[PDB]
Amino acid sequence: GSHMAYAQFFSDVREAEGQLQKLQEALRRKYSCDRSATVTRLEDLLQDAQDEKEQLNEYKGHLSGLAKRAKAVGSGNQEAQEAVTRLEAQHQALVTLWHQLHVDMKSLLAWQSLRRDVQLIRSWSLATFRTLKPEEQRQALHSLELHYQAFLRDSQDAGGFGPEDRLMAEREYGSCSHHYQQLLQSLE
Repeated sequence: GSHMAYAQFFSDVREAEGQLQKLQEALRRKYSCDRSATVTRLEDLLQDAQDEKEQLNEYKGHLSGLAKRAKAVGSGNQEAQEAVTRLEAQHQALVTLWHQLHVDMKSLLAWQSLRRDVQLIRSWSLATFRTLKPEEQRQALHSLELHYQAFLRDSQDAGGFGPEDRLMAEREYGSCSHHYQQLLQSLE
């Protein structure tokens, strides 16, 4: 009887369907962040979130195994593949969610770090500026240029961040680059 094998195939699917639903709750729980998230936390959570993408990448190779089984059930294989299809769609949805939370965190990281760079340079005094070595000056600038570009990049798809927020970044960025230039012109 191919009925028991057929029914088992659906028990296995119903299992995979529920594991992915449980994984959806895990991500939203851990990786739902706001603008108060510290830098080191966002950096850790981002690292922590890779263990769950390792998971999502595994499912891909399992559903490919289920698709192989779906065809081989014989009696009622049409409705079976229809179930694997419904899984690959559930999986894709979950991959989509991951990337959204990943980018949402990557943007907050880039954002909070951009403020730090601004803080540093706008606090600089002409007196203070003579003290720093040229390598140290350029690198402080290298950070600003880097995280501004990162915020411009990672904030496109992210939530909470729109075109308005990227302007304020350009203003804060332009405000630094001008302050920095004043200090150089001041040296000599």
